[PDB]
Amino acid sequence: DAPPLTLEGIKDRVLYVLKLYDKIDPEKLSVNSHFMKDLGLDSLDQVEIIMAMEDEFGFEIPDIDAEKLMCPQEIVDYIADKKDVYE
Amino acid sequence: SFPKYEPSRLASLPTTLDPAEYDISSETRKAQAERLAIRSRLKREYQLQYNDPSRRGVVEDPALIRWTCARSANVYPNFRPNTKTSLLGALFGIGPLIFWYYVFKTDRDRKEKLIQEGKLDRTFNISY
Amino acid sequence: MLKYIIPTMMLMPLTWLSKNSMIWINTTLHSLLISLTSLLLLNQFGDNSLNFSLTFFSDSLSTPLLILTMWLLPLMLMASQHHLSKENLARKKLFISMLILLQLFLIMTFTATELIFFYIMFEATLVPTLIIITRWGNQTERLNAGLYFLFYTLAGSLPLLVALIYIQNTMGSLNFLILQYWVQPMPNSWSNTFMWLACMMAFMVKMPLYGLHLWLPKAHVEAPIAGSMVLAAILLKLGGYGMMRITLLLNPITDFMAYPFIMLSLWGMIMTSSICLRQTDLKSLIAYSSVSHMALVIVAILIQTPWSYMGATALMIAHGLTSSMLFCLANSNYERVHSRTMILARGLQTLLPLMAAWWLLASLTNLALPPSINLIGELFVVMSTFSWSNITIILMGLNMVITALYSLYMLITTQRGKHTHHINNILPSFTRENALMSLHMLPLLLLSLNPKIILGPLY
Amino acid sequence: SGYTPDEKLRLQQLRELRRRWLKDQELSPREPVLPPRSIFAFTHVLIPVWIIHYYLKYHVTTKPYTIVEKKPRIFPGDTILETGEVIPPMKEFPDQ
Amino acid sequence: HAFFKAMLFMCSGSIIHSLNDEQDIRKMGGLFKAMPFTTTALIIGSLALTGMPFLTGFYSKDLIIESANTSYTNAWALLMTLVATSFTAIYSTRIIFFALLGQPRFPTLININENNPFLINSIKRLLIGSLFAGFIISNNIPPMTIPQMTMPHYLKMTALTVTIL
Amino acid sequence: GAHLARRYLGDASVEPEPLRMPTFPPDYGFPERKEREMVATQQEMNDAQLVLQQRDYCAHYLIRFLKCKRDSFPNFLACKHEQHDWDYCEHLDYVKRMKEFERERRLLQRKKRREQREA
Amino acid sequence: AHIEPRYRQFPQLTRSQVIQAEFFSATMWFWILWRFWHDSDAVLGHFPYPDPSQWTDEELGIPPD
Amino acid sequence: FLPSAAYLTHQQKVLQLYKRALRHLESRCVHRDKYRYFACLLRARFDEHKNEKDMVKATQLLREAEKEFWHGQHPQPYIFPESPGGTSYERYECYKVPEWCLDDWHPSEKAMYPDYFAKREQWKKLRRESWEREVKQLQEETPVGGPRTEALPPARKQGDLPPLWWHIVTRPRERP
Amino acid sequence: SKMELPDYKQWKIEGTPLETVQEKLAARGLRDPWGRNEAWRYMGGFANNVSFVGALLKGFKWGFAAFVVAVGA
Repeated sequence: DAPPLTLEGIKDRVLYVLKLYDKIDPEKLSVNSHFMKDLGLDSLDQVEIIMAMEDEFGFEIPDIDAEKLMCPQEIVDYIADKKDVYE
Repeated sequence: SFPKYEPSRLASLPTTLDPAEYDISSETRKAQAERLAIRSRLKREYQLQYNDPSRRGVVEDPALIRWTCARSANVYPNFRPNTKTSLLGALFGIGPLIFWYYVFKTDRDRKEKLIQEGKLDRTFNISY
Repeated sequence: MLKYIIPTMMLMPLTWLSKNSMIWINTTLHSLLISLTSLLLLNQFGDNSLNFSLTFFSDSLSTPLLILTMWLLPLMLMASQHHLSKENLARKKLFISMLILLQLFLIMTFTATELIFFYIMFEATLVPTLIIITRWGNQTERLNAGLYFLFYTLAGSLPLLVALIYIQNTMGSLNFLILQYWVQPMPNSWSNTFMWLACMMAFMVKMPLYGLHLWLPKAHVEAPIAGSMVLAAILLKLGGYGMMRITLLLNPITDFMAYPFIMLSLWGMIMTSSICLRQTDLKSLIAYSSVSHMALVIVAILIQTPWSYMGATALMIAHGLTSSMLFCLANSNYERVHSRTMILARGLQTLLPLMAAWWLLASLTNLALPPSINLIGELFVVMSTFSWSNITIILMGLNMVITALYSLYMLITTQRGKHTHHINNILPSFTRENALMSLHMLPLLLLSLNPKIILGPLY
Repeated sequence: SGYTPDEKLRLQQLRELRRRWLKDQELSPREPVLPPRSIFAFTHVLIPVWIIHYYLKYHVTTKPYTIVEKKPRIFPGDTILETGEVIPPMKEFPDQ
Repeated sequence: HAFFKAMLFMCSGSIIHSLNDEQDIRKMGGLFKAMPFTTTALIIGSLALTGMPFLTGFYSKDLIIESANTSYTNAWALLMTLVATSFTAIYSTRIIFFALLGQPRFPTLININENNPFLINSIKRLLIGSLFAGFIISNNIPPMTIPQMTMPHYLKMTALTVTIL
Repeated sequence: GAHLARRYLGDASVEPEPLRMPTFPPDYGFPERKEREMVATQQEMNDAQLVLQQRDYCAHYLIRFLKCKRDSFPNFLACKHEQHDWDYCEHLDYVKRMKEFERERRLLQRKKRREQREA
Repeated sequence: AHIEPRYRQFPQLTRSQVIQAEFFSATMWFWILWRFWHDSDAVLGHFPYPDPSQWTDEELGIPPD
Repeated sequence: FLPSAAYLTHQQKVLQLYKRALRHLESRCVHRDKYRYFACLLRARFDEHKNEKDMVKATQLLREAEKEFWHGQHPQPYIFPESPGGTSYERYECYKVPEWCLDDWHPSEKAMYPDYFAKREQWKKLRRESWEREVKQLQEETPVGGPRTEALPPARKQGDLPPLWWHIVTRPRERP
Repeated sequence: SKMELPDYKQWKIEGTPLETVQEKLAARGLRDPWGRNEAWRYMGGFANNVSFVGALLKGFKWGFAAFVVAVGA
């Protein structure tokens, strides 16, 4: 009952599960990138991204918080806030 | 495609189908903004009187003390004896009491007559 | 027994000619020596009751209550500091001497020869407690609480005196054996009804019964800890003892006239168990709990079975210990937070962790813990009332269920689930608190081993 | 929707503070606690066995109306160990 | 019943602690060949439900229903026990299928770890006590009643018939 | 079986009913039909404390079964032949009770329908 | 050393746990076979359940009519 | 009923209904691939009428969507074992002492843990030093007498911390 | 700290349930799935797990030999 986590490892895992998705290119997928502006997905696909990573990490984020992610850096930051990733 | 979800004293109406959140008035949005302003000011002064390291003790909620003194001390004033209060007082103070009274006299008279004859289970009835 | 009376007189000027930081040691040490002296008492054997003096005597029903009183005194004097410890030494000596004088009148009350002497010591039991709770009630309506207190008890207890002078002037002297050994069945006139109703009505006020109950909870929520524990335990179980003594007379008419008192007793037991399930202001919950348990006592007294009397006196002693404990629990949380509310102060599963077991055991004894004295007393009460009536068990079991429910809710309201994260001042558990706890609950379970003392005169 | 950038900046300051706090919670004094200072079965089920066998002869039988037993069943084709006499068995069985 | 659901609940709690305390049947589907010890434990428990002929769970339940059938029966409760026998068969089958048999669905970075001496000792010893002790205990009792032993057709076969259907 | 369907749907007349079973008096069609062997020693039946509702027929098989079960106890799988004998004797008694039911059924049906067709 | 976790892959299994598991399942089946073959025959009731007892007229006694 | 605004931006209400319908269909549908089929069919049904430029037609479809959702909902949604009402819901809450405490320990145990207590003292220095002027002046200067929000500004002035940091940063690890 | 995270462009989905549902959804006229996220939930040491009756068939794929040996004993 002690899963280890690290910031770079969970960053690479979130980047990996973003790269698994179809309509964004695996070539140009930044750590620091917008969602609505440059990646070419709407609000609906963005919340589908949210739903899939909720289903993988086992804890939801609310719609009162789902307005305001917009970039994977804050995603890694918020999930690190939930997990409190230090030794 | 449904019986439209009747509300009741247990049937809590969920916030999806209100349906008063459809024809929203602009003054109702203004009321929501005033509600946000009230909660904003109250949580602001909570975080003022809450995060002080110089402060030591409790938060001193005025509203909870207000509710408690309303619930305990503010009962007997105000009051007037109305029709509903007097009727409900006679219904909850006298009714079930006289109900148990008559059934206890009835069962006691049954027991009294059945032991007055002598055809009881007193073959051994030690612990009275 | 005057060998037990006169050192209590000698302890009265002890606080006066004790110096500073020496009142505590002298009072506590010498009152615990009085506790050994109190445990020496039980020489009583078998058939009759023992006589101590030209004046008075000890019954087998007086002795456990005298033990309870002289055992509750040092616990209480140990209890009632630190909320008056910032005030003056002369006023502290006044308070200690007032408690010792109160104890002395209580011992005269329990060990009475005659019911006139019992009446003198009855209102002497009343009066200094009101001075105590009025001078240190520490809440704004202590005035109205004491006013209600003395008016209800002196108004209910007034015709008792005239009825006792009537029993004097028509039957000779009032000493319990010659008051006994001579009685006659007094027929269904009205004078028997009024005299019976006067004496029983005075003690109905003293229990209290349901229709005159609001006497009690204001005098608990607006009293300090010493007057509250003495008030509940000693005063209400003293009224029960007084009814147990006086009820030897007027047995042929009490069958005709004793039905509606049973009625108000049972139905008010139900409604009082109902009222102390929802309320906040935790201090009131013990008071309405005491109303419930003494209504159960009153049902057990007006049914006239030896089973009933033994169960009633066991319930008396057990609930006295229980209510004094739970008063001390409420004062512990009040020393932690100056709130007196219930829904505010929460948490304390982590904080003060072994106090949780004491709160557990308190809700267990009000929950009728199944080897406790409380359950044994209520069990004999339920057995005797079902022998008296084959139909009464609905109200008894509903009292049992709701009693369990409000005792458990009283447990899990303030000390279950989550810290409120704004208290952020409280200190860990003191030595004195759990010391008072060990003084409460060890003799209760050690009586739960061998309860041969705590049953009635027909043991 | 999204953050206002003032919330982004405030978010960054408290993420720095949270990471430094949990860095401090990671303890390593390298000596964190520091103080000033068949035989099982033999004792545990031979001492109370001795005590209960001591109590369950003498006191429990000097109390006369005490521990008592529904007898083991005697059978009609056997012999008695205490007194000793044969019981008559059952008679002819047939037509099985 | 005591041996039965002691072993069953303890196997279930083993799996729930193995799978991040998620406790649910949604996202649980196919977990056979993920270590077969607990899966074997669960399926031997659920086969011992309603007494596959004839095991430790056979004797009690089946002699009870046949002894209820061959008596002054109140004509509705026997029908209740029959339909409930079919129902406990179908939800034992459904808990098997939605526990171990569908497709594997669970979060990644698994702590699925039953490399544990304590738990294999406990589950091992309870399956030993769950396969011999039913017959052993049911054999060495004094007969305190009359066994029936005389049943018609489809009155002794009826339990097996209903559980199979 | 069809006995219950006929008894609850057709007539309950020709089908006899439990707890009121002996309807005709005896020796109507017996002649000289009673043995009731029962040499199972009533006093020794008291002396061997059987369970109640077992102090009955076929008790001696149970006596021998408990006898061998006692006198060779840790032989765990010993007594089975006498066990089957006791089961077979209760099978005999159960068949005899079914014979009682069907004998009353045949008597009641045949004689009652004959006399109530031509009487 | 003991096990270490993995990422999205089928977990590995030691030969010991799988051989105990298949051993316990097969010994369950072994006990139910030797219990099912050698001695019982507990499916059938060890007795021929009779017909309507004899179908014999006036054996058990009916009167001539 | 929200922290920031008073209204809740109708697009977001549509998005809330999207997430709740998708979650209830997760609860409705096992095997995950027929689920993927049904989710893509629902997503296509939403995309049938995405670019309606009206608003009364949009909220009429919203009302009918709420009716069809409340009819076709599910009793027990698959809520996660950290979600409110779920399996855990602070399951390991047992060791959540807020760290205003631990200063009321005995100094023997405080001699046992010297490093953490000295560093707690320097955090206490950091708390007290920035508390009065910057925090109180930013709370009393930049807001209007009606505060009108729940968010607090960063201390972008020169140096030290944005206000109210103590209880927000010093809350426990959420898994002891 | 390495985990080494077995990467993308490895699945290339090809699997039977997702293939059938992509073809059905394409003939329906959508052609817009999530992606290959179920591939590690579908194949590997996965992909022909046994059915219901095979779990009870697991009981006697080894016990018959020992049973016939015990009968011969």
